[PDB]
Amino acid sequence: MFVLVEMVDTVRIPPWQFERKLNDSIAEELNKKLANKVVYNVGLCICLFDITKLEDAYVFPGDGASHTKVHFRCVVFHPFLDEILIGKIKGCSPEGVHVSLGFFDDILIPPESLQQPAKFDEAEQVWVWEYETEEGAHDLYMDTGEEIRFRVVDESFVDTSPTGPSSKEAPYTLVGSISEPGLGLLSWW
Amino acid sequence: QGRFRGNLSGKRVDFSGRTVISPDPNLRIDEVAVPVHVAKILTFPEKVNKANINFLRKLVQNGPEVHPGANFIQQRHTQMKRFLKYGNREKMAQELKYG
Amino acid sequence: AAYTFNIEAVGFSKGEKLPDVVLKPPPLFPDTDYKPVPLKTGEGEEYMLALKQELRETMKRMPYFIETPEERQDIERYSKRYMKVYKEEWIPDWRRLPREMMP
Amino acid sequence: GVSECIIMGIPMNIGTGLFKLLHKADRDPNPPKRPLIFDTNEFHIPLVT
Amino acid sequence: KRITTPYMTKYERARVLGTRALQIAMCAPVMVELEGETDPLLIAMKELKARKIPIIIRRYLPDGSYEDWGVDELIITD
Amino acid sequence: TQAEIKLCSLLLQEHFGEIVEKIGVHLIRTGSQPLRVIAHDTGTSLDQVKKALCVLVQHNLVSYQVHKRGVVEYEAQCSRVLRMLRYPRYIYTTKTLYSDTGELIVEELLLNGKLTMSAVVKKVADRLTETMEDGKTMDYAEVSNTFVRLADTHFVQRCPSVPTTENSDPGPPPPAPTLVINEKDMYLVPKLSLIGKGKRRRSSPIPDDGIYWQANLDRFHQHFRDQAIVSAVANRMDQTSSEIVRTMLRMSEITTSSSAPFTQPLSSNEIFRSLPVGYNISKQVLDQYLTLLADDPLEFVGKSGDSGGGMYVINLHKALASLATATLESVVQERFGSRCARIFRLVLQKKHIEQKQVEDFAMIPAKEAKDMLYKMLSENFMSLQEIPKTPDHAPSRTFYLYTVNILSAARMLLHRCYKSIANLIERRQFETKENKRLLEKSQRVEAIIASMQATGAEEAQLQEIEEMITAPERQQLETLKRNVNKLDASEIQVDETIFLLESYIECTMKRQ
Amino acid sequence: TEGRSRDGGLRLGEMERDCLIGYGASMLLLERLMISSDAFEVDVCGQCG
Amino acid sequence: MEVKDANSALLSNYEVFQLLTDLKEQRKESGKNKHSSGQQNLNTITYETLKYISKTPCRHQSPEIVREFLTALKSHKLTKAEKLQLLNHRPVTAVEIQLMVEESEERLTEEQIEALLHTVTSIL
DNA sequence: TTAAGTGGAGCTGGATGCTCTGT
DNA sequence: TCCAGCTCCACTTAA
RNA sequence: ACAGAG
Repeated sequence: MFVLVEMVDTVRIPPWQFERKLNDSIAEELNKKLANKVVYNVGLCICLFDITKLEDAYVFPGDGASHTKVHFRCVVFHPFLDEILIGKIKGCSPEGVHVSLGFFDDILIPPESLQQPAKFDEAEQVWVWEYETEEGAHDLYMDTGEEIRFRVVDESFVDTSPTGPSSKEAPYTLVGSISEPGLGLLSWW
Repeated sequence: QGRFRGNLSGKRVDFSGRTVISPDPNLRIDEVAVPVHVAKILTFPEKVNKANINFLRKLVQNGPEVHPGANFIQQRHTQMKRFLKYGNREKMAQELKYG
Repeated sequence: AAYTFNIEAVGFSKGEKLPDVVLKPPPLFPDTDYKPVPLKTGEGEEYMLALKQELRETMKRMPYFIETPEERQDIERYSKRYMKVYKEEWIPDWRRLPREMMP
Repeated sequence: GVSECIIMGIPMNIGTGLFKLLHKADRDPNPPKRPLIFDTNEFHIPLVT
Repeated sequence: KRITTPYMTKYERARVLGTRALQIAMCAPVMVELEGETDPLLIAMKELKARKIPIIIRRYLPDGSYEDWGVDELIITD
Repeated sequence: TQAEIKLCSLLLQEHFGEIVEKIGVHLIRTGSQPLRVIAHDTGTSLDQVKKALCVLVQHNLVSYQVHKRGVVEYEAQCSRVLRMLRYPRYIYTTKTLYSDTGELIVEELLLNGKLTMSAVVKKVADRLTETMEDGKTMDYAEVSNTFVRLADTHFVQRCPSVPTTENSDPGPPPPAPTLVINEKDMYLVPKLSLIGKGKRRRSSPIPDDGIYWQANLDRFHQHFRDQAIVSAVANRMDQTSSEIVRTMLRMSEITTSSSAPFTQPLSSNEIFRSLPVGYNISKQVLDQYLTLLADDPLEFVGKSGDSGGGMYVINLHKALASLATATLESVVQERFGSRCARIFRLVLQKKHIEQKQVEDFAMIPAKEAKDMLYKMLSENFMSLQEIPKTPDHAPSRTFYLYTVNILSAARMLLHRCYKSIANLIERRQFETKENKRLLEKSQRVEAIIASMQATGAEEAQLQEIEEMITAPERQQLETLKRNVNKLDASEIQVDETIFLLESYIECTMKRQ
Repeated sequence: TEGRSRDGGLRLGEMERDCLIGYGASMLLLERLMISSDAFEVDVCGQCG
Repeated sequence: MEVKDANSALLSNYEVFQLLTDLKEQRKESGKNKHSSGQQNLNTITYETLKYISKTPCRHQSPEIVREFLTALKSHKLTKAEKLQLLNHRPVTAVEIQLMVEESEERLTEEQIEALLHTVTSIL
């Protein structure tokens, strides 16, 4: 469910790490800078996959540290449109169902894409699903997070940059769906 | 007295001195005798590393008034200079980290 | 206070009645004494108005409206044939066009 | 030019600024790449004609 | 092949000792055995005499091409 | 011409797209360029340059001439792209003068640039199936009967054609075929015995190949020049005085050029037979009008002759100057009041006048006239002459004579109009773009009605259309449509000021 | 500042700049006239310049 | 920093399981330093991502299991996104294959669907 | 006869060394 | 206090 | 603005 993303970067290696092989010190430095962060158009970077080309290690005037331009590939959590995933619930709200996916947490199942025989709760947070023969209006979405299976239909990138001079919105949002037959909890299907 | 000649191509600098001169042939041809009144004011920022730590601890312990001494001290990733005339210099010499 | 220039060459021979000091800047939109003349109506002036808005919707649909080509599509899927934007392509008279313009 | 390197505060080109220095680190350019397993080209002939 | 001069110039010598002294001033490893030296420039000159400095001098011709000379293979002189 | 390049940047975007205006504006802004540098200086792919050039050489917007070493350079016509704004005025003036078939003939030519006669008589007759019903198709005779009547009146002209390579330069093919105009057969139509019926869009070799027809924009501007002069006489003297002016200019359609200060002189003996016979006027009363219209100091007409009874000419360049003055003085009143337009008519008549004579001659006192003088030098309606006593040119020893120049104020007033239309398009495209959530929501409730209109369309789909939350939102969509209909209409009416200004600026230029 | 009364500091004039060029000293001419007089940083928009 | 390619290649979640495990073998020999939170944001996203993978049916696989799962599925005329999801979740019934294959009742016959159930579960 | 291209004469705007040491 | 550019004006050739 | 010094 991932994509590799090919990137270029200029990495500063300070001179107290000249005892160590440069291929190891670059990989430690790029994981200190790209891990657990959402790059804007490509998504959430997990870790470095490999280094593919390693150019010259210049030393600029005014510094003793070696600067080198690095070509590399990074593994990125970025699910494509209309993909089927599995994950747990964080809880319930009138705004929707909050689905947890391990490391990642911002997955909104909207009320317009819920399964249709229940669409609104009885002034309660926990969402229901009314089946006629069994479990009328009480089949609940538990906050403890039993495993569900959902289908991503929308993803959005908001540019969390400073607007104005210096002297927390969710940047990588994801909208799933459950209304297809076969989606939902792993018990139901 | 404009910008280009007066303030850009040539400008006033610090870490500089100016005195009357006088001869001395007992020195070499590549040495110069700096007075001690100017050697205490002028400073060179020496970084702490493995080769000079025992030397710089003693130069901190002398302080700003005895001649092989130090006028300031700066922490590793801080931009603020502790003026070394005050405080106990035996404590700030023990806390010399690398960098 | 006295200036560098002579005030008497500017004016102010009496020595009084100097202009007041602007405390707050003028507004962005100073109000107008006069108004727009209202539009001309009639059965001729309104048919041209009706014909104009029909030309926007027409010329946006004609194949001379060269849209920009799409790119950076992520994956392939079977629903591409269902999402294929079909439109007939116009070909010029190459006898009138220069030779350097063949595709 | 030399006179506007002195104004803009970048080091000039004549003298010791004519050449660039490289650090001789223990580096392996083009290290052995990790092989992909799923998205190889021999198993994914496209669907459309 | 390499067609430029094999003698290290005074500018190459000066900037190599300068950059090596700035590296030894920070906590970089020293390639020679120091014997009580505290000034980093003196340790740089001991590394220069023993031909151990890990710097490659890249010489840019005015057209854009270059030549990578090692420090340990230029003829040092006074 | 920054206002022209801004306004042409919008007319190419609305009518052709975005990757064509970058080619189109760059040809207007810089000059005639070969093909390889347009892809360089703009940055598009070389294929998209060829698409953008073939759509601009189609609509007669860019030209091409061969230069040294056989390269082809493309030169845009900035005046031609601004005439894309006058398209709804062109389709209406062929509806008054010609039938609704001729309304569609001009429309297919203005929307395709160049068409063959065989293609346009098919496409008009196909589109006129919607306008008719009950078994009556449109046939190719009565379409072509309207078509050849246009070429007799020069509203449709032939394009410059390809040269005959069998007569001129056989052998190696040139990079560009170097087209040339032929004066004889611009209006000599090809004969078409082939007839047929317009298909009603049921959805279930060419003898004039190369003979392309285009709209003659210079003919309409000769026609619009008439109604500016004819309806000016209709307001001043009389409607019978106006039809005589209408009669002479209709006779002067084929016999004079479009740029002539004095037309062909017509004798009063043959105006009398040329007038429509519904006017109960004699020959002597006809001579009474021609001697009182000659008594006008505005000189719309003149005598200019003695032989053949009453010889008379009607003026062309001097009639535009009386209109461009009335164009320029209509805005002085509406912007600065009626008492300020008194001065602008005063300083125009007495050609060089000072402050003290204006306050006397116009009966407007000091400190109220001088405010109306000083707000016009800052708006460039009026200038000073500044006759000095010394070569020092000191302000305390000289005389400042006010002067109204018609030509410099008319070029200034035209430059305001180009920016005035560009602001109207920018306000409309702003309110169209910010309601893209409203219009698509109103489109989706209409798409349930539009899709499945007859086949399987039950009656239980008419109540779920107003049921969506767009029901209080219709207040804004009606506030939208009352805004778009006013800004589109004001976009058209400013073109009336442009044509009265641009004709005066064009006719005063000798172009040596 | 200027003089001995104001704790001034000395002047690398126009002529002493010309001597440091002749030695080819690039980083010393950088240290005297940028690092130890008036070093500063600015925020520059790379789009509008 | 700059990006040369947005979507280079599609990754099965087995390839990440082999990646994060072999990353762990050289990790946790040097702990975090509190010189920056770079070692903090690395450790949280590495441990928790492998735990999500360690409940998926991508465990117990090999390269050559994936090399033969694409070999048997070569002659079924499916897209890359439709061949990927059959490996990550291991479909076992024919209801979710109507989700993983678009227009599944129109491209694939009911026997062709039911043979695909036998193809997945016998390899995986 | 005069249109024009180029000489010679007058007007204009620029510049004139490096630092400290005091009133 | 000394010195290059810029502009004005007679002075031949050429038609 | 003036005087010094090299």
